[PDB]
Amino acid sequence: NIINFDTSLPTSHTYLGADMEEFHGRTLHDDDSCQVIPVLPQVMMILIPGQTLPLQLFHPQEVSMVRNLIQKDRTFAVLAYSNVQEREAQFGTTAEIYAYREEQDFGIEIVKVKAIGRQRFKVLELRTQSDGIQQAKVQILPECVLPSTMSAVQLESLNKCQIFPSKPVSREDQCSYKWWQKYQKRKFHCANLTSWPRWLYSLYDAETLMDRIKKQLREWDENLKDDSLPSNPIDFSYRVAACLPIDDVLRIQLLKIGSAIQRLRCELDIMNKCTSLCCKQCQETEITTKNEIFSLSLCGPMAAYVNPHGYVHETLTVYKACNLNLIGRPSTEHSWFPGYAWTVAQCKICASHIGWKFTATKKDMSPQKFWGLTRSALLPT
Amino acid sequence: MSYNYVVTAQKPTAVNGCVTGHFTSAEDLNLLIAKNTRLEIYVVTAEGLRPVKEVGMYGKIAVMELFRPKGESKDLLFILTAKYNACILEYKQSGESIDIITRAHGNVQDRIGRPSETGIIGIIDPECRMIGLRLYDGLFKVIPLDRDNKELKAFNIRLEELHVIDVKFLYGCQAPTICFVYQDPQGRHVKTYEVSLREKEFNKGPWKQENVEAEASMVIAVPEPFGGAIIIGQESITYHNGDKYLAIAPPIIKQSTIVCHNRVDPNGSRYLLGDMEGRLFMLLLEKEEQMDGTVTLKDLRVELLGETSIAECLTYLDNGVVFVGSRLGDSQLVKLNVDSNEQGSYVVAMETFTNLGPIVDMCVVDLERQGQGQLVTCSGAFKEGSLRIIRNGKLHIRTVPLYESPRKICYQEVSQCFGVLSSRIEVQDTSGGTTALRPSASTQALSSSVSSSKLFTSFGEEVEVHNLLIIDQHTFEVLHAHQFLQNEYALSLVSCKLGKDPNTYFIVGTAMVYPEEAEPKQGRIVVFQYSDGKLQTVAEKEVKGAVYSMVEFNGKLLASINSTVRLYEWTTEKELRTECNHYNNIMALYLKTKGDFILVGDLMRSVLLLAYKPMEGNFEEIARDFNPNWMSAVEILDDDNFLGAENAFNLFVCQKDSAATTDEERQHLQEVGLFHLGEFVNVFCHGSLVMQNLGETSTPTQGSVLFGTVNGMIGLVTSLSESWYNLLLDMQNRLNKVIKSVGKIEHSFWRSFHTERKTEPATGFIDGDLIESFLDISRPKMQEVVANLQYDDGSGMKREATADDLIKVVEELTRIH
Ligand SMILES: Nc1cccc2c1C(=O)N([C@H]1CCC(=O)NC1=O)C2=O
Ligand SMILES: [Zn+2]
Repeated sequence: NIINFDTSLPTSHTYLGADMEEFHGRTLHDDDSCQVIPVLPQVMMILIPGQTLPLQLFHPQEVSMVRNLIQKDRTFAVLAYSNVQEREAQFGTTAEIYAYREEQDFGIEIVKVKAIGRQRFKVLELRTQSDGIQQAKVQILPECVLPSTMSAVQLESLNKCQIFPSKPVSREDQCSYKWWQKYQKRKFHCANLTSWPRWLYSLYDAETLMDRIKKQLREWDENLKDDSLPSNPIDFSYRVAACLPIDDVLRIQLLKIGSAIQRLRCELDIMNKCTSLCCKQCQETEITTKNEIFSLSLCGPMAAYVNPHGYVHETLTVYKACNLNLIGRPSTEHSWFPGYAWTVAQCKICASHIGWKFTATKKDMSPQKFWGLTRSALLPT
Repeated sequence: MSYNYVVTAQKPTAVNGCVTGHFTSAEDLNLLIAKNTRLEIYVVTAEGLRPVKEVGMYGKIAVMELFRPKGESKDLLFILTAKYNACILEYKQSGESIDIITRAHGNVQDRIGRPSETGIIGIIDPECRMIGLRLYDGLFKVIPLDRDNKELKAFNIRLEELHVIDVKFLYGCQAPTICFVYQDPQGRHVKTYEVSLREKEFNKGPWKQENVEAEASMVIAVPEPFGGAIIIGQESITYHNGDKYLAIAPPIIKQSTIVCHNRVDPNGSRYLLGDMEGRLFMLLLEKEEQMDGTVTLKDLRVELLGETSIAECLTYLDNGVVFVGSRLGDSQLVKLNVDSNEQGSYVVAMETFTNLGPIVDMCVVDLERQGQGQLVTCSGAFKEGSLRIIRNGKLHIRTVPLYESPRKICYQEVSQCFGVLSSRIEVQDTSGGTTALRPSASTQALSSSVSSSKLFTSFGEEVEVHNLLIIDQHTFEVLHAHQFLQNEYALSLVSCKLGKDPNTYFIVGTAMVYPEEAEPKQGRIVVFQYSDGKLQTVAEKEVKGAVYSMVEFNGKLLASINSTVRLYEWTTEKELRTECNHYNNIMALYLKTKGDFILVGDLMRSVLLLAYKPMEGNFEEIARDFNPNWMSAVEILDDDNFLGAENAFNLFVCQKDSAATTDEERQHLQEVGLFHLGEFVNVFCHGSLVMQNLGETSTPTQGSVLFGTVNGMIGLVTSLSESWYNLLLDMQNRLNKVIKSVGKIEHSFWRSFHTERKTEPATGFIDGDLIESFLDISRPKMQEVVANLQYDDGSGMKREATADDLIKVVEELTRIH
């Protein structure tokens, strides 16, 4: 099922605004060194690079910093806070501004800005400024890319038999199990010179790991092959890491890794060894059905969404969610999705403010089969 | 703070390129063999090959083609190094001190750009108008060649296609022409460009792009008067000339594809083709057509000649003698007699040059009466694997062929027999069985056995069947051949005694592999016990994972199942028992131990250290080191320093600083020494080739670690005293201003730490070859070598330092190998 809804509008966040002032992206950094960057407070979320984030700011100090940044380099630091609060952070990710809008209307501060992370860095000490926008020293962490594992011992003879033909058709049986055997037998042909077999080198390759991740993802949900999954291992790893339902400590551990292959192996291990989900205070929940989780968006099952009253909020698009209670009529005055009506779905035991059931609005839609969860009270077990 | 000393004992013998041309003189015919860091110039005669020179460059040879610019009497030589140290060498006989002067030198690498995935390609215009290269994707580098060009300035030219398979210049054209095949989603095509030097840009090719077979790999340029290029694929050998087009699909070359070639005639009427399986094809061109003075092809028949060593680079010498240069086997010199035909084979062996590599695993054994030591290696691969014995008393090397690839080795003494694993190729016949291909050493043993345990396709596909051989140390004949179950893969092998038991047990760790699943799920540890010429399975334990490497602890057995390091205790009931576990974040591949220190590595450089506290009985984690690189082999030099190899043929030494006053610094491993060895290291093992006499005061060297390499050279890395390192560093930094290397490549470059992302100067390592080369330098230059060395540190200085004292110093370091 595809429930006949375009999944590119929830990524653009139409509800936030319409007449956006687009900012063209050109920005990089020192490339393995250090810099200094303003930090926006009142935000607590680890931002994997490539993940979109919308922001809503009300106090004068941060909006003044926003205008100053707009008339400057477009970058601000979001420190990945640990479990302990009160500036107990060591790693942060920079954020880039690609769209801005005032929409002052009544007017207190009122800013309509969406941001995406670009790079990773570490903080030595958190310098404090009395203005309100603390600035920190920052060592731009490296992005280490590794060459092919077979390039060290490669023969000068069979150098030419290393560019394989493209995949046969796409996403078909007997065109992958048959083709991957030939791929492994031909690409890693010089594995006999070293003291290790071919499959061991296959465990530390880039293409095979990405194919396995893609197969697992399509086993989860109906993904249209190359539905905005970049062929580059870096961006693919970042996107898949962003779209997984994992705790914050494991996410910061993934952020710690600086190499694509190690990150992919660790992520594969994590989502292979993670099956169950919990309701924080509650002992257990029906959300354990990790297999039955589709993605009603182009960014994945998870994305960053904002509320009209403050802090950014997290979501999880699950097909069915039991152990929940529904309160309030279905309303869509401020909906995270254009053609959906949101209903505040509370819990059944702990009664936490987690869950949002979406009902039918049109004919070719999903009638009363949609939910949005919260990682604040959701933890893998 | 490492003070290590790396020296080369047996010079590398692998071959990665051979060309012929009138190099030494216009009348002689030379066979320049490019091995690796060394270059050898031979002279062909009626009897065979007569060596002339052994010249060693400061780099790895990657491109070597001979060209003859106008106005030259003898052919020059063009050599490109992996580190892009381009140079043009010219041979010159000066009396009897034959030296190779350097015509030009200069780096050609670009500041930014990923190296091509296919690899470096070197091509030269037949008219010697320019020199071509392909170093980075989409950048076909061109180096103009002129008498005034003594710096090798290169200008990039943009290639319209990124994935380029093979590019080689064409013959018989007024303007320079290239003919290359590229990869596109719509398929593979052959397209040509007319490179112009004046415009420094491409042009329109003589003949348009033509579709080719989906497995086009290698391109041969046919010389005059035919013209055009021959595109050889997995199934067909084609020919393109624009209007003309010939293609044939013989079934003989169907089994394996062709990877190497070399012309045999000035007009290219016949050709040579080699493949991985190891058979020498013989392509023929029919030139009987002659319409109006032009010559065109009529037939592309392919005729097989016979089976030789596994080809890496061929060459056709005079009088029908073909140098079948191998890389993973043994080099040969076959004769193409078309009149013998003993049974249908056109090739007969004449000579055999020893080729140690590719070494896979090693052991040091005193096979004589407790005298010297003897590096019993596991050379070869595919059908040419063999056991080599390397003594020190020039190194003498005797071969024991097995016709089967060996993986590891170990030497039990209380049964005076060797234990070597093996892996031979078995073809899947359409009957459910496993029929062999050739008589291998596993099927010709005195006895045999087949493992039978109950604890748990297509006709044409190949399946690997593993064996564990037992070889006597005297006759070197196979005595028994134990064979594991179907789809079982042998990884580890250790010969050690366990617990209080008096016997010596062969232990083999195996991990089942299935095509369906990616990583192994269940493995097996089997404990054999050789006695009275009969292998018996005393014990058998199953593990949910893969057994990657194993060692012994003074009566205990240690194994690394998947990502967990496990300790096994040998009980009195002869059944392995688990004692303690340590779940690691990495997958433990290498286990090297010394005392209570455990050096747990992986394939991604993540060196991790462990210490086994006996009072508590569980592992404790001491040191950490994380850095993304491909670590090849790791060895523990001493109680503190750990040695290993990593990407770009480098050597690194890590040191743990127990003197640090903070816990944050103690839990981290410094990088003290980095070195660019120039070889890929496969295995490390303790021991030395020289008699281990006490020697009263011994020598400045202390300790001994040997390493084997893919190219097959034996090195001896040791430790040094504090002042000796500074003295040797000063001597080495003064030697660079006396000796003149070939190509002018600077020593610090050929030894600088190299990586695709970062390069730093080498420290903590003394090059043993540069120091050992001092004894060959002429006496008058020795005065310039040393003038203020401050020779003694202990008890005097002798500022003058004379000249004879340094000779004694170098000889003491040379005596170790
Ligand atoms: N905590 C509050 C408080 C008031 C209103 C809303 C929320 C909230 O989370 N959303 C979501 C509901 C889900 C949706 O579709 N759009 C929203 O803004 C609201 O409208
Ligand atoms: Zn609850």
